[PDB]
Amino acid sequence: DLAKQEGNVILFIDALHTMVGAGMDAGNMLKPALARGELHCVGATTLDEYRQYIEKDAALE
Amino acid sequence: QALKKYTIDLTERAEQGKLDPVIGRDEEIRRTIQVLQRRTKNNPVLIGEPGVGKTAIVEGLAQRIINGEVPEGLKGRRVLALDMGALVAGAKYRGEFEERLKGVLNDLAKQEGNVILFIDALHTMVGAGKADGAMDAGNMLKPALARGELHCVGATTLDEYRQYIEKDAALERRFQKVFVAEPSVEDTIAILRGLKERYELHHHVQITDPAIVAAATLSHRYIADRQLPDKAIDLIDEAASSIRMQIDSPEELDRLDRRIIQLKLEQQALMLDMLNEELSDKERQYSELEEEWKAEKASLSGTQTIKAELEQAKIAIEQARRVGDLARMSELQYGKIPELEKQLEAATQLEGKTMRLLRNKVTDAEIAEVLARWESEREKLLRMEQELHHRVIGQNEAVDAVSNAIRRSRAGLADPNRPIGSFLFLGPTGVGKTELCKALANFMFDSDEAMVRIDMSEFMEKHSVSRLVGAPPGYVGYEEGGYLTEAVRRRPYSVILLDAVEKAHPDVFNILLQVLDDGRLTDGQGRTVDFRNTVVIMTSNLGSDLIQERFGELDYAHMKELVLGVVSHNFRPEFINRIDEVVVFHPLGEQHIASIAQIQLKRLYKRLEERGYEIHISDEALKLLSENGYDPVYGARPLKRAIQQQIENPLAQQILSGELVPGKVIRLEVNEDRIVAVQH
Amino acid sequence: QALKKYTIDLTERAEQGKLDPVIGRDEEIRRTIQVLQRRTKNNPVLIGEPGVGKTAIVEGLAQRIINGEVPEGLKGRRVLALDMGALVAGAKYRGEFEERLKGVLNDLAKQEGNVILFIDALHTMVGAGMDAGNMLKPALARGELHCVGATTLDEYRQYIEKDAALERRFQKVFVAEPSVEDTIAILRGLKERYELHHHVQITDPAIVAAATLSHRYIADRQLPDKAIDLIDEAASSIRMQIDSPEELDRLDRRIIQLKLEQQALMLDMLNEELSDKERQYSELEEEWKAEKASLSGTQTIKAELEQAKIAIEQARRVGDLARMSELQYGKIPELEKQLEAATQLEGKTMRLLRNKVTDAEIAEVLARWESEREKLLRMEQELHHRVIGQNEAVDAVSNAIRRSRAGLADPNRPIGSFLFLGPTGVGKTELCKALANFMFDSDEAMVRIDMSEFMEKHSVSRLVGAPPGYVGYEEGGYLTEAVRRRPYSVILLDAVEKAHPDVFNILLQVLDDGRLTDGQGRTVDFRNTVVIMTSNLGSDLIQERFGELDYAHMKELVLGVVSHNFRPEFINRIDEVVVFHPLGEQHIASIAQIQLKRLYKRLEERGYEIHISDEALKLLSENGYDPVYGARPLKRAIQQQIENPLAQQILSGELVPGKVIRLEVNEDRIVAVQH
Amino acid sequence: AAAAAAAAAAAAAAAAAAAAAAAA
Ligand SMILES: Nc1ncnc2c1ncn2[C@@H]1O[C@H](COP(=O)(O)OP(=O)(O)OP(O)(O)=S)[C@@H](O)[C@H]1O
Ligand SMILES: Nc1ncnc2c1ncn2[C@@H]1O[C@H](COP(=O)(O)OP(=O)(O)OP(O)(O)=S)[C@@H](O)[C@H]1O
Ligand SMILES: Nc1ncnc2c1ncn2[C@@H]1O[C@H](COP(=O)(O)OP(=O)(O)O)[C@@H](O)[C@H]1O
Repeated sequence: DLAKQEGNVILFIDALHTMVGAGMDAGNMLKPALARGELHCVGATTLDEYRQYIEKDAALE
Repeated sequence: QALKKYTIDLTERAEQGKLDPVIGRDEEIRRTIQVLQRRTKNNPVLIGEPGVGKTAIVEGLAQRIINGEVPEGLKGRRVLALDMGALVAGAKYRGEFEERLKGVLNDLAKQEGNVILFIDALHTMVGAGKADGAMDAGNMLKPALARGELHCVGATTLDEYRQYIEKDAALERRFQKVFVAEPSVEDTIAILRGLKERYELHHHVQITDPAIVAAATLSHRYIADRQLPDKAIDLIDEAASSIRMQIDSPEELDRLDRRIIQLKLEQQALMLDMLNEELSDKERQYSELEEEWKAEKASLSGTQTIKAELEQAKIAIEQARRVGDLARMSELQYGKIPELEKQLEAATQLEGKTMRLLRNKVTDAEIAEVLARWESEREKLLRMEQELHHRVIGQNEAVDAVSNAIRRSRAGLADPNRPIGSFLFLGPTGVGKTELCKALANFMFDSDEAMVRIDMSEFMEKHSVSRLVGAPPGYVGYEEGGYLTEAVRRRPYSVILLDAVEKAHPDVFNILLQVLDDGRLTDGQGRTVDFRNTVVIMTSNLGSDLIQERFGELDYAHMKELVLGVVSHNFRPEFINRIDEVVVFHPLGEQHIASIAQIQLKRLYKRLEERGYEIHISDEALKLLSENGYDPVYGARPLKRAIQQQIENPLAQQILSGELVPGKVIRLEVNEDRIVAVQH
Repeated sequence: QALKKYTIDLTERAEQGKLDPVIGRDEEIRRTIQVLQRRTKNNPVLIGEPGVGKTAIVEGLAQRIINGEVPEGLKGRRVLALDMGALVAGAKYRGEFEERLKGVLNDLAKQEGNVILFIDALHTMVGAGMDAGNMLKPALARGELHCVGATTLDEYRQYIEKDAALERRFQKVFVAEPSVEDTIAILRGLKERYELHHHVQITDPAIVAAATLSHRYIADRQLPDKAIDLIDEAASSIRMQIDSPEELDRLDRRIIQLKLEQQALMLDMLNEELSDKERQYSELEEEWKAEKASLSGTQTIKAELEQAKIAIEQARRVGDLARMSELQYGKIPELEKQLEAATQLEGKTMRLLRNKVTDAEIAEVLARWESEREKLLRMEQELHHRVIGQNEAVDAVSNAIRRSRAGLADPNRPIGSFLFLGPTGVGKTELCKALANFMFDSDEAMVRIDMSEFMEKHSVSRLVGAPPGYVGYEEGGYLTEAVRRRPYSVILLDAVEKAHPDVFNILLQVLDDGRLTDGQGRTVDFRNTVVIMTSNLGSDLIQERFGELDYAHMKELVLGVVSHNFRPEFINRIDEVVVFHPLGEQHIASIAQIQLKRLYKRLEERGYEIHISDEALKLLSENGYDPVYGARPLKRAIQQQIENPLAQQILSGELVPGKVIRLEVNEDRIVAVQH
Repeated sequence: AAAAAAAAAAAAAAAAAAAAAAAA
């Protein structure tokens, strides 16, 4: 559905680690749309997850 | 096919031109291909820094393949990229992601080294692919290490390679430390010049090449983490989107629109008027500016479309160079290139006629705006000389002497192998010495905590160099680093005070002479840190008895010469002659005392404003504070405690007494030996 | 089937010839076979630094099993290798490592005493989470497993002396380091494999030269591995240089540019010039194709030579009679002689080029990643490239260096043993710097020791090394780290006369042994370094008596002075005490001129064209000159009296880069001009 | 359908040491 909306909807999901895993589950499923540019989302985090769960995966840099 | 499932063919994207043209690095790619067609140790890995076109090195190799700029053994080969989470899209069971992976391995067996895959972050693929009742890519492709169906390339950082790769034997002896160096300023500029037009296409703007080189300059000067061309890319593209926002503005439109809707509200209420006519004038003005805005938008629209047409013509003539059509080459070149360039510049000068509200050429000023949202020599000189007088009061001889020293420092036409600061500051205590160090930090190093306070008074003992510098352990200041050298290893951009050099030792002068000659300095741990970005300051009190005595009715130069002779009595003159300048701090007599006591009175007034009080001081009270506060030996410290006692004890004594009312002029009248606050 | 999941049939690989025909080491292989046919404790470990090819030793054992050189307990076995990191890395929870480990043991018992196991990183298996050694404890003990270790001696003494079951459920087999000549024969065995892979040929004198330089200019990597890397990367570089070409690119860009120019012009002349350049490009292209066809034929006949060798080895295993003599006496000499015909043919035809990798390519690979003796023939000239005067000391030092690298005296005695005297500032330390520079590497890539300081027992405990359980321990003495991190440098001893005489005992142990025992129990050798001791005892004796007095008798006079000072045992072990006389006023003026040279170099680094009066140079040389200290007061005085008024005038906005800046005299000082 | 099974989750902590000089 987000693909169908075609740039009209702008996503915002903070606490981005939860998108990294949400109980394979979410990071491995969304990370295609992340590393394809179809997603136009906005992140928001504490500096702790920016050191831990963001700069470690330089595949998301 | 499993190759069609979750693999990213870089050769296909470059054949489609989807990858960006990578410029330079030919030694790196050459040595990479040296590592490629080896018999053993056959998988390279790009050791570098996060963000440095390591991915682009792989894609530029694929571009050299599509261009045929490779040896024949690499011709016909396939550069693919395998994604992890693409394979982990629809598979969580007992052996289905791993089944996909092994089928990809069987397709590698189908091609037999024809496909040369790339997967970066080998250490991540080894030490993070956790699976339940299932495997990773690391230990399933560790067979392909010792099966030869894997000529793959890697990319990592200097540390994680050493963590998770160098420790294994097989993951050692299949892999090569293909180091990648930090690129230069100008090569980065050249890549920017090559990829400028792609951004001008995407962001509908124009880019100034002086702005390119100045962006590279301020990025290499200021931006710490980001790297090349990463910070250059981000500055250029963020400024491009900024100017794009400025395209989708204006502001006087909003001024006039709020004005016309406000006067429309007023005239709708008044239904004398005159506001029909005022509204008609402002609506005509608004419509004129609106049509001007739409005309400028149409001008930039046609300009950017024909720019994209020019780049598509470049793409088409490159396709003609790959394919080999005959009339298409000369036709596309001699027709399409000069006419579209000259009418693009005709549209450019048409805009430069009509760009009233808008811009498209990203200037260096725009880059400075981005960076402030994110010149040097004479401005630093003049503002330094100005900022000397503010915090530190007086000492104008020392002001000018240290100004000369900073001038000869930032000239750099002295010995550059000497460190920046070499200073002996003579005088009594109190006198702004630490304040001078902090002001020097405040403007040269532009902050407060760019300093390391160490006195040499604690270092009369024989173990000065050990605790100070770094030692063979058994001590305390080893796991801390040390006192001085390892705090410069913490703070390479700092100012060094050395108080009480009269309390010295032979392992004080000698370490300092290695500083004076070198800057780089031998610790115990064996890792010298340079001092040529830092300032070294000493102070003493040896001839300061004479400074307290005979500053009155004597000059500055002959006093400095006589006290330098006194230091030559105390020290060895070969020690004290590598210093830039030894200066003298006079005793601060009256007005310096009045000023600094006034500073403390004003911050006291500030804190009682935070309470809500308004206090004025008598100047006779200031005179008694000048008498009670200054001593010939110490200075500011009896002034501090005298202010403390003779002000704050009756003051808070009466405020807590509930005697004083907020909002009165609380005049600090004098007692016989005290200060009385009155309520009027 | 975890064997399919975790192990590698090396017998399959060498059975398919995938592996190295590993050469030598037969005593150690035999002792491993001794261990592998015991009743209990059936596990050898391999102790050696990584890169000595312990893996390859097991590989060659497997090739011998392929040959069947083994006694009657090993015929039919299957050698399989295994990592621990393949097992540790899947430990999410409790009990996931260990299901894998027990399933491994179930496959091992399942094959019923037929599989020989290999495991490297034994010290890894110590720590995984009890974790690993205790599950393998019964099969290591009860003969139902034939584990083979591979680790390093430090990790042995760190890890394997802890668990006793980890000790005696293994057995030591020492692994040694391969020699120079054995490396040569190894690479001779490895030459044909490389020449098959990289499609080219190899100069075998360049191979032995690569061995020489691999021992020479490499410290970390060792054999076989470093020469493997050198020859592989050089062969790859040559293969890239062959598989390109540059003049073809120049000619192709030239002809397409002149083609576009002639297409624009349609006086001409450019059809003719284009046809000439196209003809030359076609000649170069046809030469390139002829070279590539010649190398293609050479590589095919080389690969057929290797296949004939593999076939005659298969005949040695199987036992065909006429096939042996046929393949040998026919196929080997004729294919080698026409391979040498191809060698001389490609020596003729590769022009634009070579395939036989020479030692200059080795120098490229090495210095990237040879006039030493002849520079030592002109070493006195090298030392007087930078330091003027004191010719005799230069000569004697060059004599010592020639004796050193010529190797006449005791090699267990150190290279340089020299006490230096006279007044400083003339460039003794400058001599030390340039000596280490043109001798070995660099000016300040050395060690300086302030022996003015050390006057007592605790001072000796400092510079020697504190005994353990005391103050100054964990980074040795002042000396010991300084030399152990610097395997090839020069030791400097300033103010030897200020020391307490007990440090001379440490100096005597240096001069005899060269290995010196610190407080940290490890000897740091000095035999590959130079000790320089310096002093100033007979300074005024020379200053008063240099005038028309010789080198030898004045040396003997101040030597007698040192005999009044120092130990007779100490002056016994001295090679030579040079004089270090004060040179002259003009030579110290010339040293000041060289300081002006590096000064003008730094001004040109700023970018100024500045000249000087020679009278201004004389005033400079007379500013800070003193016989009592040397040129260093002259150095700092000239440096101050230049850097202050000149950069004062520069920051006064007077000097422009690109003007005639003559440093003219003042009445006592120097002014710069702008013309 | 299945259930999210509970885990085991082995964890670990470490130690420093301390070495001590003598004055004399
Ligand atoms: N000329 C001056 N201008 C401003 N404040 C001054 C001046 N002379 C002395 N002071 C003040 O005197 C007080 C004494 O405090 P300190 O700064 O610690 O003493 P002093 O400046 O540092 O000399 P030392 O180096 O500490 S002995 C401080 O509040 C100084 O700012
Ligand atoms: N007898 C030998 N004949 C030929 N080459 C040998 C011999 N012994 C060792 N080598 C070489 O030594 C190289 C070292 O490779 P490795 O086997 O990985 O090193 P290692 O000695 O096993 O130590 P590690 O832990 O494996 S790096 C091999 O590639 C061999 O070619
Ligand atoms: N000279 C260059 N040519 C092409 N691209 C470059 C160049 N320099 C930097 N880049 C860009 O920098 C980006 C970061 O690449 P890289 O450094 O591999 O990422 P990371 O450091 O995260 O691994 C790449 O996308 C690349 O396009």
